[PDB]
Amino acid sequence: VRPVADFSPSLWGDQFLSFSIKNQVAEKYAKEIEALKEQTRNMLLATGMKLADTLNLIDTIERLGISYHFEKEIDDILDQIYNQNSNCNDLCTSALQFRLLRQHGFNISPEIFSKFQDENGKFKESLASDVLGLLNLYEASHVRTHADDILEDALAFSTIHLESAAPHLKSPLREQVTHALEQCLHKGVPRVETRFFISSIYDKEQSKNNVLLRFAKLDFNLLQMLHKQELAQVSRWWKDLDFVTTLPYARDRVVECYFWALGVYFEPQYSQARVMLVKTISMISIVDDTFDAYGTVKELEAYTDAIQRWDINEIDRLPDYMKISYKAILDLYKDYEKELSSAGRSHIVCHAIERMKEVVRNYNVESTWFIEGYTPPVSEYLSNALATTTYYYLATTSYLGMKSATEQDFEWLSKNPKILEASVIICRVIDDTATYEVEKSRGQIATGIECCMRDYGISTKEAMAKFQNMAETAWKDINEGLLRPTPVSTEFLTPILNLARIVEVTYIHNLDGYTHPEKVLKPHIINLLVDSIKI
Ligand SMILES: CC(C)=CCC/C(C)=C/CC/C(C)=C(/F)COP(=O)(O)OP(=O)(O)O
Ligand SMILES: [Mg+2]
Ligand SMILES: [Mg+2]
Ligand SMILES: [Mg+2]
Repeated sequence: VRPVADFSPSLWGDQFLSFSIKNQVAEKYAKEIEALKEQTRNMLLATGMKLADTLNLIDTIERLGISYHFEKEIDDILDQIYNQNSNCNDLCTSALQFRLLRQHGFNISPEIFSKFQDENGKFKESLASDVLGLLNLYEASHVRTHADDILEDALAFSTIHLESAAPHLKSPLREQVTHALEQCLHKGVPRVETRFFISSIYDKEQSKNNVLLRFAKLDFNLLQMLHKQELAQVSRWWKDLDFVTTLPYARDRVVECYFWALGVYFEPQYSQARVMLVKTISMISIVDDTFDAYGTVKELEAYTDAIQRWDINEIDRLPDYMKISYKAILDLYKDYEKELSSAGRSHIVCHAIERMKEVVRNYNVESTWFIEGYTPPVSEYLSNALATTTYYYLATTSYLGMKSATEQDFEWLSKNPKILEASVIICRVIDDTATYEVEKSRGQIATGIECCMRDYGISTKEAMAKFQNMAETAWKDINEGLLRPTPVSTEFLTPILNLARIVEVTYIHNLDGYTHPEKVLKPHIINLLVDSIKI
């Protein structure tokens, strides 16, 4: 016998199965974008700009999702700002300067916020009537590190007053503030925040810059075309496998998986990386379902071993259905090796593989704990549950398609650097807070919050609160890990960051976790992969 198949079909159908680029439009957009690209550049390279105007300019270009065209110009400008470390005396500009620098690795001192606090060390209540200042302080409070205790109350301060003033603010500011209170910029998925900013805010700004707005809308729509091609290509791939019929117990969420990959990196140069990444997320999805929604203690034990040995010869050692899965997994990695041959980078594929073996080992342990009704101590729980988030694995995977990834980068990653650990913790801890009830009602007493309660002898509330501070501490670690000098180039840190951002966005709703599939993601998928921004 097997467990009752619940998982419902993909509410997407074949919307993405086939998409044909309109080359006429693509070139038209590309061609004009090129022009707008140079106009914008000259805006950045312009001399005699005030500090406030330069920062607002960088900020706007970043929120518009077009800053990836000016990585160097923006860096040079911020570098120069960091060194001359001149002091503007208004909250708004100081909080912005602080955020932009810190997000870019410049360890600017949080001492810049001293002039805004009293002797006691708390923010001057007299700032409560400066909305723009409160807003930028709010966004800034989210990039603090363990050494920014000066900003310990910045979040509660800016929050309370922003909530209070919001109802009477003019649009789009009102919407910008309300949105920020629901999702800070630093911890949001880049494409999602860019889509919202472009069409809900900047397109309605009275003072909007038309060149920047047009540039932003065209670029976003153009990249979307690329994304739709990829998702189409990946959708055909998923169809050929046909697990929907061979492995009926498995969920069909390739679209949701693509969204995840898109959140890791959206730039066109990462097109190959994205395709490779989504294929892996989809594949490891089957394995998860197989472990906790179908396979028996005995089959899983054999599956785990087959994965560790990793050789087709083991396929016969597995039951018929696990053969479909297993065979598909091996071929996938064989495809990766073939894709990287061109650039002679097939030798890194093994790193992703050892990470998958790790995920499978821990899944198996997870079920063994389930079967025995074992409720481990938090430490033992995390030693296993961290890897089952698959984050070490996805992070490793995201490097595969990155042309610039070197063995050194993978070596650094293999040691579980602090920035990656933090990202993993955030996923684990946020998931456990969101999926406690459900898993608890299925006998999964080896669930995070559970272990925490028994371990510490505290209520479900104190346990979730404990987990929140872990997520909080973890975010501080991520922010610290982005400060220069970085152990690897920032290009390889951003994906870890983005993985954590995906977490915050997929479980924004702890009030139910909200059926991850449909709810939560559906809106974003429609906004990033279905509807183009109306010009
Ligand atoms: C933190 C964890 C482990 C999962 C939720 C967040 C993540 C990283 C999702 C992507 C990994 C995949 C493809 C799953 F199927 C994950 O499986 P499940 O979301 O249906 O749920 P459980 O494995 O926690 O039972
Ligand atoms: Mg599982
Ligand atoms: Mg599951
Ligand atoms: Mg859980």
